[PDB]
Amino acid sequence: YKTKPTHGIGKYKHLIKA
Amino acid sequence: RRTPPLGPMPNSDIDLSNLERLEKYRSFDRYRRRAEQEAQAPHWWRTYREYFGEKTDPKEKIDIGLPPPKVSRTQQLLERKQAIQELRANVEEERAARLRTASVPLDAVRAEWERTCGPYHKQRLAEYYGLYRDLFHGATFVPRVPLHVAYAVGEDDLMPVYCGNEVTPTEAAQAPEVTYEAEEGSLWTLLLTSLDGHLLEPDAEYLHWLLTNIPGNRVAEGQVTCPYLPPFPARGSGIHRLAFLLFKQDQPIDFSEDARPSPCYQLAQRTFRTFDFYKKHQETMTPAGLSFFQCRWDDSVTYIFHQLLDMREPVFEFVRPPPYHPKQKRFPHRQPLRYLDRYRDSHEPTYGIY
Amino acid sequence: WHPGAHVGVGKNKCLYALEEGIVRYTKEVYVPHPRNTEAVDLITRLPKGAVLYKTFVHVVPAKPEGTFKLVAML
Amino acid sequence: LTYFSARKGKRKTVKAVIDRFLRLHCGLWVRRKAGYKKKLWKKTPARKKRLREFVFCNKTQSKLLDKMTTSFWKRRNWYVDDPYQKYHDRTNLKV
Amino acid sequence: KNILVRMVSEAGTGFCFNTKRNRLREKLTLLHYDPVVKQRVLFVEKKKIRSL
Amino acid sequence: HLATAEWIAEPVRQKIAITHKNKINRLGELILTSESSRYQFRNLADCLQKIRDMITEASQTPKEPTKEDVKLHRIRIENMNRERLRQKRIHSA
Amino acid sequence: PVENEAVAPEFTNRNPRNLELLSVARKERGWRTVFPSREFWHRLRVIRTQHHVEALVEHQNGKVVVSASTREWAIKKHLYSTRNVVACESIGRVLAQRCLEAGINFMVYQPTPWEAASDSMKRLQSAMTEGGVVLREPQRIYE
Amino acid sequence: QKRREREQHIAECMAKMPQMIVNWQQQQRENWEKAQADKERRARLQAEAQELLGYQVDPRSARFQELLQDLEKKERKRLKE
Amino acid sequence: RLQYLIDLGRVDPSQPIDLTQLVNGRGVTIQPLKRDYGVQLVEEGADTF
RNA sequence: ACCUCGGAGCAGAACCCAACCUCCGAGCAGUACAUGCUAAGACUUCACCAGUCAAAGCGAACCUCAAUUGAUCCA
Ligand SMILES: [Mg+2]
Ligand SMILES: [Mg+2]
Repeated sequence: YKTKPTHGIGKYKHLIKA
Repeated sequence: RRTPPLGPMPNSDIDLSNLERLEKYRSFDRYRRRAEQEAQAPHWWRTYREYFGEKTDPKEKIDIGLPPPKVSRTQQLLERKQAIQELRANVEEERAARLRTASVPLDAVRAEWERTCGPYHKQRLAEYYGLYRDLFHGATFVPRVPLHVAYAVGEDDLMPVYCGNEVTPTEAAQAPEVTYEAEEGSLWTLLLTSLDGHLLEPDAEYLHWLLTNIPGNRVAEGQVTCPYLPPFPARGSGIHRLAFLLFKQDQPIDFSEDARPSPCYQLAQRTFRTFDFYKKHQETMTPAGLSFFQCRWDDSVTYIFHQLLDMREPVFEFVRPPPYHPKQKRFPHRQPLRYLDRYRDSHEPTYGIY
Repeated sequence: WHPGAHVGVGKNKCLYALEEGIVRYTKEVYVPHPRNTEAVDLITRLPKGAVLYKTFVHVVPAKPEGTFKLVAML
Repeated sequence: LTYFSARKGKRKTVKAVIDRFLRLHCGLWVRRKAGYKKKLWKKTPARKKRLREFVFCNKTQSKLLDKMTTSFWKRRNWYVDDPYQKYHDRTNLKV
Repeated sequence: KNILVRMVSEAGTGFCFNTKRNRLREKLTLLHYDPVVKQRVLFVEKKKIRSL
Repeated sequence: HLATAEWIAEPVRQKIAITHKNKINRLGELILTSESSRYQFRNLADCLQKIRDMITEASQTPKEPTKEDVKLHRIRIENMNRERLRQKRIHSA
Repeated sequence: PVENEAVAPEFTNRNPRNLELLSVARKERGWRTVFPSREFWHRLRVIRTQHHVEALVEHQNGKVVVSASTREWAIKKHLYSTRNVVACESIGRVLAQRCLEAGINFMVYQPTPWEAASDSMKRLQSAMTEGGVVLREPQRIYE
Repeated sequence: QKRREREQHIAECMAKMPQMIVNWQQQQRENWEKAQADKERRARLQAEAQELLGYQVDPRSARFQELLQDLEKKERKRLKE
Repeated sequence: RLQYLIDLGRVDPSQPIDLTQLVNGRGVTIQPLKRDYGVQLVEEGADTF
C-alpha cells in the first residue's frame, strides 16, 4: 500500500533502464 | 501520507547510477539462485515463513551423546590427498569416466558412510521424523556408533530396520538379531519402543523391548527386564514409528522398580515414557545408537490381539469434517433447484400428517 | 496480487481460496516460469543485486484434513 | 389484472405466469434462464450449463407472482410421479 | 468469411454439434467425443445453416 | 456364527471367512450392518442382499478381479521396494 | 469388564509422515504464477556446482531428509572427476539407496527445460528409477 | 423393435467407425505431406532470382509452377489413356 | 395413520377396508373434482404396524 | 450532434461517482474439437434480467483476446 513502510517494494523499471 | 521503511529496502544497496557498469544477470539460473538465497534472509516485512508452521525453531537444543572423536584433520586431509592422487595415477579410470561406464562398490560406499558420516544423516532423519520431539522432548543426540538390527521371518533373506525402514508384525513376530561393536568392559541397555499406537493416552508409548547390562556384544546374556512384544498398529490407524535406542553405561546399574512380570501382557504395565525413563536413569547411561521403522496393520496384528493381549481388536477410520454450507435462505435467489438438496437429511419421500 | 499458498487463480486473474483458513498478505521474491519469455528476458536484463518482490496472497488452513475415530470393536 | 370479473365477481389469474413459472407449495417459484436456447454457438460450456439451470425467484418476484395467480395454483398437489415432489416442502429452515 | 456448420457422427447416431468453419475450406471430418457411446468418433459436416 | 453355518457349503464358507475376515467378531460370527434407509424393513433387506451376494460371489471363484490403481498402487509399490531388501544366507524363525 | 479395553475413541497419530503416506495429506496447491510449484510432499533438488554435484530430497516445509554430494568423503575417495556425469550417476544411485533406507520412494522433480534436456540429469533420473524410486507422487484422496 | 433396430445400427456403426478412423488419420498425414511438398516446391522455384521483391521473381515462379502443374496433369491424362 | 385409525375405534379391520370405509371413518378426504383418483398407500409407518 | 458495449482521465491510496466533459477503441479474429458431463463455494456494473470465477468428482490426454453484442413471443 502507499501509506505503508513496504511501499514501492515491487519497483523494477528503475533498475531496467531498457 | 507516507511511512519510512522499517529497515533497508531490498534493492537500495545496489547503485542506481552507472547501471551500464553493473554486470547483468545473463541467465535465468543465477537470478534464481540469488532469489532462493535471499528468500531465507530475515526480512522485516511479512513473509510466508512467518505464517506457515516453523514451531518457533531457533532455540539451542540439548545434546546428550558421546563427544566427537578427536581426529587430526591435517593428517587426515593429507591421507585423502594421497588416496586421490593414487586414483589419479591410474588411467583406466580416466578411460572409464570418458567412456561413461563407472560403477561403484555401493557396499563399500555405504560402509564408509556408516563409519564416517552416518551419524549426522541419521540424526537429521530422526529429527525430521520427530523422534527427539517425541522421545527426549526436544533434546537432540547424534548416534555415534552404527547399529545393525535385522528381523527373521524365514530361511535366507533379510528384513533389516534401517533409518526409517518398514516392517509388519508378520516379519516382527519374534525378537530380531541385534549387532554392534563393543569392548569387553562396557555394559549396554537396548530399548525398543513404539511412538504411535497408544490407545488410551495420546502422549505415552508402548515398550516392546528392554535389555539391561549387555556385557559387550553378548546380547544373549543381558537380563530381560521386559520381554519382547511384537508391534500392533491398529487396523484403521495410520503408520506407526518404532525405534531402537541403544545406550552405554559406565557402571553396572540394576533396577526392579522398572522390571515387568514374566508375561507382562498388560498395556497398563507396558505404559512407557522415554523422557521419564531418561530422567530416572539420567546419570548412568548415554545414548549412542538409534534405528527405526514404520509399521502398518497386517493379518498378524489380529492374532496378536487374539492371544497375546486377550482383547477385542480396535479398528479406526479416517473421517473428514462435514461439508460447509451457508445458512439456508427462505428465498434462495438465483440458486439452482438442487440448492434444497444440500439441507435434507434423508433422501426419501415424506408425508407429514397423512 | 499474486496467488500464494492455497490460493488459486481463475482464467480472468481472479484470486479464490483453495482451503478454509485465514487470508494473509505477504511480499515474496518473484521468480517467473522459464517458459514465460517476457518475464525471463526482463529477469535477465537485471543486474547482480536485483530481486522483484511481488505481493502475494496466502490462506493458512484452519482445521486438519481429518481425524481417526473408533468405529468397531471386533 | 381483473381483480373482479364481469361474470362471477372473482379474481382472475395471469396465464403468462402459469406458462412460465412453477410454484412449489412451500412458496418458492422456479423459472428458466433467459436466452438458454438462443445463440448457443457464441456461448461457453460453463455459460450454457448455468443457463440450463432451474433457479429460484426473489421475494419480491414471488409475492408478485402470488398476486398474479389465484389460490387454485397454490394448493397441495399429489401427482403420481412428480419430479418436483420432494421440493414442495422445506427442511432444516430456521426463521 | 467464417461459416457455422453442423457435424454429425456416424456411430452414436443422432448426435450433432455446430462448429465454425472457413467457407473456402473443404468439408470437415473431425474426431469428437460422442456422449451416447462414451468415446471419440468421427464427425462429418452436414447441412450447413449459418453465415457469420 | 460363520463356522457353524451348515446351510452354507464348506468351501464357500471357508472362502467367505478368508475374504471377509474384517467382519468376524471374537466369537467367530460374521457381522453385517445397514444404514441406507430409515426403515428397518429396507435395512434388513439390504443386509440379506449383502449376505446373498457374498455367498454367491464366494461360490463362483473363477471371477476375474478387475485391477484398480487408486489406493493399492501405493501399497504394492511400497511392498515391492520392501521385498527389494532381502539378501542374507542364514536366519530362522 | 476388561480394563485393557480402554481405547480413547479418538486416536492421535503423531507421525509427520502418516497423513502423506496415507495420501490424504494436503499439498500446498497454488502459487500458479511463479517457479517452481510447491504442490508436492517431497522434492528432488539438484545443485550442480563447478567442483561438485549434490542432490537432496526435501519435504515441502524445508527440512531435508536425504542427500548425496560428491563432497562426502565416502564416495569422494572412490569416484573420479567429481563434476562428471558418472559422478552424478553415482550420486543418484547412492541417494536412491539411502532414500530407500529412509523409506521414501515417492517424490517429484521439477527441472528447467535445459536441465531436463541435460544428459547428466536424464541419466540421473534413470539411475533413480533403476534404484527403485518412482517420481510423480500420487494424487490426494478427496483433494 | 425400434429400440433393438437402433441398438443394432449403433453396434454396426462402431465397427464402421474404428475401420474408417485409421483411414482418416492416414488421409490427414497424406494431405499434410502434400501441403508441405507444395510449400517446398514454391520455396524451391524462387531460388533463382536477381532483384528485388516478390513483384517479378514471384510471378515468374508462379507461372513456372502453373506450367509444371499443367505438364503433370497432361502426363496423368496420358497415363490414364 | 392407518394404525391410529384402527386403534381409535375408527375403521374396523374385522371387515374389508375400502375407500368408503376410510371416508366414513374420516381418515382421508377424497376430492373427485381436483382430479384425485383415490388413495395411495405409503410406507411411513411400516414398522410398529 | 448523439442513443449500445469496452479502456484511460476527471475520480491520486477499498468500492461507487456526472457532464451536448477530455481522449482512444468495439459490432471481430486466430487455434483445438473433452470449446465433454457434473458439482462445493463465491463475485456481480449499485434493482431485476442478464453476466463472471471455481475446488472436488465422472470421463479423456498424460483455450488466446477488452469490448467483439440482442430478452420474450413467434418462425
Ligand atoms: Mg448486484
Ligand atoms: Mg476439476
